[PDB]
Amino acid sequence: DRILELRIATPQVILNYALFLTEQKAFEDAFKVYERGIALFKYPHVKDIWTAYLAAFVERYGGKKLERARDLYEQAIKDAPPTECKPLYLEYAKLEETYGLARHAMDIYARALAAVPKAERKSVLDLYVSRASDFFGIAKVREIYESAIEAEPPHELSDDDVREVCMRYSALETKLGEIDRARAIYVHGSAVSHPDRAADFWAAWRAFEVRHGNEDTFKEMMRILRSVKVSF
Amino acid sequence: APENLYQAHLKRAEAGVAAAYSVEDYERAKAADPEFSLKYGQQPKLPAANVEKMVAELQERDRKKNDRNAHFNKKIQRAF
Amino acid sequence: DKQITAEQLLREAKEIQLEDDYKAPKQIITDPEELAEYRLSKRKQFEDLVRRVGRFNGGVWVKYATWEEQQKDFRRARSVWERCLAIEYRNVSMWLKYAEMEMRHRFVNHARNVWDRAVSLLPRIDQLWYKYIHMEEMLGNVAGARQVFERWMRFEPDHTGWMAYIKFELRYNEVDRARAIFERYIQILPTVKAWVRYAKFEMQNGEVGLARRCYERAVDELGEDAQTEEFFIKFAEFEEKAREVERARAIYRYALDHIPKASAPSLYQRFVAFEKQHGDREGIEQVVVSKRRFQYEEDIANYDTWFDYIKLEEGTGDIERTREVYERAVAQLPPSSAEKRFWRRYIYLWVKYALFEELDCADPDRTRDVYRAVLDLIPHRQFTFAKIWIMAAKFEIRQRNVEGCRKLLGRALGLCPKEKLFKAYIELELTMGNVDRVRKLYEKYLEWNVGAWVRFADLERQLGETGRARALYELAIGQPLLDMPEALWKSYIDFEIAAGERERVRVLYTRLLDRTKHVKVWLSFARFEATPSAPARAARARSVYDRAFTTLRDVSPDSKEEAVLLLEAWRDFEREQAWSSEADRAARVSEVEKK
Repeated sequence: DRILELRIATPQVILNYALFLTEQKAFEDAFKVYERGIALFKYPHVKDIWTAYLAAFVERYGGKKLERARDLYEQAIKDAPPTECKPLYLEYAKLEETYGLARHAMDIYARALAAVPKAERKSVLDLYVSRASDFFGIAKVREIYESAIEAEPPHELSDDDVREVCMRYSALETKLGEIDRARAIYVHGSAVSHPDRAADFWAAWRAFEVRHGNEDTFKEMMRILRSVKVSF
Repeated sequence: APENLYQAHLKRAEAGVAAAYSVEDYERAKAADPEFSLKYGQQPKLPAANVEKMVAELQERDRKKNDRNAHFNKKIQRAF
Repeated sequence: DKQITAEQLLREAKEIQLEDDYKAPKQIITDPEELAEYRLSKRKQFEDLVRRVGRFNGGVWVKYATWEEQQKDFRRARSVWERCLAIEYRNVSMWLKYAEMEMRHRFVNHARNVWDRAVSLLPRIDQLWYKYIHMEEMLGNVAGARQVFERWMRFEPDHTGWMAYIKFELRYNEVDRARAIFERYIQILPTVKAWVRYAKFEMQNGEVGLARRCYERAVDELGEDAQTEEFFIKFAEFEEKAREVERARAIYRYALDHIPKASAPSLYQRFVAFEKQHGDREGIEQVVVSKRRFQYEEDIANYDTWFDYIKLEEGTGDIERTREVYERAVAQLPPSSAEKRFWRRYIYLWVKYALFEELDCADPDRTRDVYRAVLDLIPHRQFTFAKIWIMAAKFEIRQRNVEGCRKLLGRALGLCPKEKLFKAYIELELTMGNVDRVRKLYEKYLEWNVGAWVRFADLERQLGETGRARALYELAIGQPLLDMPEALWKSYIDFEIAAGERERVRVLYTRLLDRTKHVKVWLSFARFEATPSAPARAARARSVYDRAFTTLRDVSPDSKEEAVLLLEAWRDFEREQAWSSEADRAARVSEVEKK
């Protein structure tokens, strides 16, 4: 507390003090010292003590102190920059799935993708979709898709990312047997996809219509891709 | 912004007091002068350097700092 | 080869560079009387421009005056600035340019006079006052700068004016003077910003009983309208960095008491942030859980946060609290009686309260109470939750209330006929071994079902009533309602094969082939004939295969895939036959193939 008094500290001795009282099972003062350190620095040096504190609460108070757990998580969120909301959002989703309810974990991932950067929103959306498959199924995963379609900036996802989002959406809609919704999703991905680099998108669409499309939709294929080849 | 250039005016204020004057400078000027009133108008006793200080100070600031159709559109692509 | 798009030609036009004017030649100019007449020429140019354009559009006097300043003629340039200001004195830009011309040439009393006039005439432009003060302190004239600050304070500036005055007096380490300015400041603008800034000044200053004094004096003097968020947030943070945390707790409470709880979210989260460090574990747990309770209390004035509060109370150990919380969650009856999701959620929440009273509370009477409440609030004539019946029956069974579980089973039965409820009830009747009531229950489920007859035959076989079960199967074949069931057929075939009767299976096979001509059924008949002399079995299987191909030929002229699968299986079994001769296997494979 003399080191913490004069502000000659780092993440290192904060974590060290906290663990040292953890092994004397003095978890309460460990918590108060984590409180000391979190405000004692700014990020990215508060990420590590936040990881340790998050885990120290998860370990000990799971199912008994969920409310103060999410208190901890929320304040960790609003202090953290966009650059690392990913692991914290993942920890929060994990605990509130295992001990909590699937609905507010769903809104957790909604917050995460609303909050993480575009270039990794891909890997966060894969997680959201798969968890929603586990916990809510078909219509919910579809709404996840369309939430990832109708997001104007600064919610923006990348065209190659949205490309493969459209790819996955059609690959699952054609799976469930509602083929023409997947047709619609492919038309959607057309207005985003410059063909010349993304030959796989049009290849999937064409060979897809060879099995589920007709020559009228095939001429509309060579009309849509036509227009887009004109457009960019 | 008047708040932006206000903290820049305080930039200039604290910078120039850190740059041109010192505490014993100030306090011995005072020690010479008991009235720090009713003396308004009469110029005060201060070293002749002070003047150029201000001048140099502001002059410091200084060194930091078709045809007409091009400007017009350059406002519109700017805007539109 | 290249064509004529516009833009490129436009660029060419730009290259044609218009007539932007070529700079006047820089002829060497002598300083005497050649200077003077160039100056006559440019001054007559300026006077002409100024009598033309001077009054109606600004810009020009600045050029005229900066030129006369370049000529180092300051009598002339002062007259140009005075003629600008004689046109329009309300332009701050012109006063600034005038006083700056005067300052940058060390004309400092002249500049003071310009400032005095600018600041007298436009006493509401803060920037005039700033630049006058700045000019005075750049000359190390802090008595004069301070007198300008006094005049400015007389015109009552904003917070920033008083704050700049305070920072001025601090800059020269004059904290008695800055304190007197804070006195005047908090009187003139009586505000929370004035007072919290006063107190921050004091806690920086070295005085902590005075910072406490200034918060106290803010609440007495400010009195009313000191009731606000940031005032109490600042009180809390002050008494916090004063390590008087009991003082700080009194502060936070007295706030939440006085502050409109509409304003409470930020103050309350920050109080949670206080308890973060200083509170005790179950103390802060109590605080957050209580605040969550009132959160839900206002939000119901929502089943997911309901289950979350259930979890929070159940994990906090507070048993009676969890009971009352489940009670309040059940107090919210579904207002929209059609949404299966909401009623299912309600049934799951009441079942959760049931399992809480059952496992954590150790109260089987309270468990019977909860489950009976669940049974009475669920309108069974429209709502059919077999799960509720099943769980209630399990509760009554573990407590060994056999007749009770039977009563609840019959209740769900006579209320909402359910295949899953009936099947679970029959399972539980077998779990006691009451085979006669089991038969009666299977029957009552049948009269209300391929599996009912199937399960009754299987029960008769598990009792060994192979003759009674065979008669039951025969009756199952004789009714017109279960016409095309291949699953009951599979059950009867299985019972006939397990019963040592190849011949009964053969009569069943003839009936099944006469009934429906499925090629898979023909394969299954010949395959039963195949699986365990062995040559007689192979010969009978061959006769079956031949009759099957003939029948599927004379009956199914288009259905080539059926007989094709049949012949595929025939060749496979022909190669699979445990033949004592491999040349016979070759010849038989050739016969199966060439067809």
